Order: sequence, then C-alpha cells, then structure tokens
Amino acid sequence: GDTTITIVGNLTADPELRFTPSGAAVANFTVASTPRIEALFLRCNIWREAAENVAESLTRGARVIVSGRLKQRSFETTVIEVEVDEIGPSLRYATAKVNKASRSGG
Amino acid sequence: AGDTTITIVGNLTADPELRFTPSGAAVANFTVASTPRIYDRQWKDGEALFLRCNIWREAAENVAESLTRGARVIVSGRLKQRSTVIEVEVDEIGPSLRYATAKVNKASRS
Amino acid sequence: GDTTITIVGNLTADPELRFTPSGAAVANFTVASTPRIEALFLRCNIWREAAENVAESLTRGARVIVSGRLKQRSFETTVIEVEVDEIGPSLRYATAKVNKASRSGG
Amino acid sequence: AGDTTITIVGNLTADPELRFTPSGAAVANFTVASTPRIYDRQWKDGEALFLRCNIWREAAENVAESLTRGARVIVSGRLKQRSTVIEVEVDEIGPSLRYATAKVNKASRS
Repeated sequence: GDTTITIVGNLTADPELRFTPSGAAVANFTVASTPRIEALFLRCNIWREAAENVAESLTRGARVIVSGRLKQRSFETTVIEVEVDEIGPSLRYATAKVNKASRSGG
Repeated sequence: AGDTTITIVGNLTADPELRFTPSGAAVANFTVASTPRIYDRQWKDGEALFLRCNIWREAAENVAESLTRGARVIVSGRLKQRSTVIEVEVDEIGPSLRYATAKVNKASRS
Repeated sequence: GDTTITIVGNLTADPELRFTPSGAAVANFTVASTPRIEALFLRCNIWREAAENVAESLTRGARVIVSGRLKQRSFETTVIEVEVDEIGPSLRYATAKVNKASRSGG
Repeated sequence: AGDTTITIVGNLTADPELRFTPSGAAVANFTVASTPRIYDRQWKDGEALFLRCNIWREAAENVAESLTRGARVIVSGRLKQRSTVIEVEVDEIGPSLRYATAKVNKASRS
C-alpha cells in the first residue's frame, strides 16, 4: 500500500545533524503536536542538503509543517517514525527571511 | 496546537475486533499492514509497516461486520499517542475498490 | 512539487464508465462534500479495472473515501479535478459485502 | 458532511497580496504553482497545476512579509468552492527548507 502524513507542531529539541559514512547528511529531530480536542511526539528524519538546511535554520520550540511518510523500526525494551518529504517553518505566528541556494539540478 | 491527519491504504492482517468499553461504547480494533512501493535502483517494493487502528461508535460494528482479514482498506484519521504505542484514531474507513468490488447497504431498515 | 488529497463525501450521480481506444477502462464521477463549518463538488477520474469496479459497485448518493492527486484542465466558457489513487465506500453509516478478485500481479 | 484536507508543495509565481476585507480582516492571496514528477516511460516530470490560495488573519501579514515570488512553500489546508473557482483555504504555510534556509522570528516584541 502506501502512507503519507502532514504534521504541524513544535520542535522538542534542536535538529541534531550527523553525516553518513557515504557522506550523505542526515538531520534529525522530533515534532511535538498537541491537537485541540492530547500530546503526541513524532520523531522525524531528513536527508541530503535539506538535512543541513534544517539543522542550520531551525531550533527547539519552533513551529513547523512536515509532510512525509511513516516508518517503523525495532528498539529493545517497534515505534512509528516519520520520513520527511519536505519541512518548513510555519508563518502562523512567525516570519522568516528566506535565502534560497541556486543550482537547480543537484 | 498543531494537528496531524493521515491517509493509509493497506491490508487488515485479521478480522476486526469489537472491544466494548466499560462505559458501553463500541470500539473496533484492527491493524493495517502497508508495504510501500519504492521506485529505486532497478528492492523495488519493500519495508512493511503495521499500523494499529481504533474505530469508534456505530462504524465499529459496520467495520466488524463488513471487513475481514486480508482486506484492502483506505483509512483516514489522526495519530494519537494514548493507548511505545502510537495508534490511528480512524475517522473514516472503507474497503478499497481496487482489486475488488462491494455491495453497499445504508441507513434505515432491517 | 507535488499534491495529494483525501476526500470524503457522497456521489452526485452514478459512476459513468467508458472505454478508451486502447482498451483501458475509465470510470468517472463527482464527489460532493459539505464540510461542517459549504458545498464543494469535486469531479474524479479512475483507470484500469478499478474503474470498472467503481461503476459496478457504486451508485449516486453513496458515501465514499477518496485519495488521489489534483489535476486541472481547460474548458471553454481551467478547473481543478481529482486523479483517484484508490476509492472505497465508507462504513461510517453503511456496511458492505466485499468480493476481492484474485490474480495478484495484474 | 465529509471533509477535504490537502497538502501542497510548489512555488508562489508572485509576491503574496494583502487584501483587507471590508470588515477589517487581513487576507493574503497567492497561487502555488506545482508540477509533479511522474516516473513513467524512460515526459518524466510534467503537467503543471496552479492552485490559488487564501490565507487569513495574522498569518496573512507574516506571509506577505516573509514570502516572495518564486518561493517554495509547503501548504496545508482545505479546498473551498466559494470565491469555476475552487481555492485552497490555507490553514498553515511555510517556506520549504529544501533548497533553502531561513531565519525565524517569533511572537512577542519589536
């Protein structure tokens, strides 16, 4: 089958960044969202430069909009997790100066 | 504040389950098995995830009556952290009309 | 970019079916959904056997759940339309007898 | 009854627009241009669609201030048929952190 998800919440901590043996960047963070009618924490993952952009521009307590797919993996005493497709900061209660980086294809 | 809605397409892995609450409310439980297709390289179709869902009210019974193990369903809902344990609070569920057909009933008789 | 959508509503008319010169089946119908806090009509499209399944099993006034992508096309005096990924009938106010068809790969 | 929510990723095509209502409410208007990728055959990336969106309240101004033509945004919302004409009633919007970076402000000063 398939599964996509969109989440709006606040960062719990700041995006922790780490690089892979291959060189590929992997940001990491967890979005906490409390619906109105609670408390749900979703840990997300991002790759490639978008990983570095996140770690570089976001901080704990930031309101974000996330679209991605679900994922699970085993831990030792399976938990759901989110594969980020694209992430941005909400302008619902904030503003932001945006600086794109040019080089379209790659 | 920020919410979290989700749409899932997968299979049931078992017949639903009618868990009547102590208060007297119907609740159907099932888990949607979904393994996505990943157009890469040429594995091109793998990484199965199992999502535990909880449908409430009237639909808890329509689901327990209509759906069965191996069923391809389309689920709409939200992720709740109540109850490890994040589950899908199903808002709408329906037998996918892909690969299958169905005869629909209604609201008002028998 | 990209865009996915999920709709829950009722059929306005019955799925109209038609075949293509290539032989590919194309069902067609439009879902009317009125949110609670209105009246929005979305015309959908489906292909392959799922098209025939729809026309064969659904009827006007039926509550359905639809996931797909948006699409637009010009008409003469552009309108948004939905490319159905998968459609099923809601069990929120109904029940259904399901008869899968076997032949997994194709 | 049945609702309809949607998530869009695309570009703005122009700077937003502050359309203050007669009542006195802020409203920002823009249209998200989105052309999806379609892994088929080997066109493998085409069919551009343009979605007109309307963001309201406080965010109408934060958007008009923060975003500009050519911007890659992530939009969350619902399709409304008010005003041909189906538009996106934006609930949340944000500059996509893919291909770009951003400096976030907040709620309470200056």
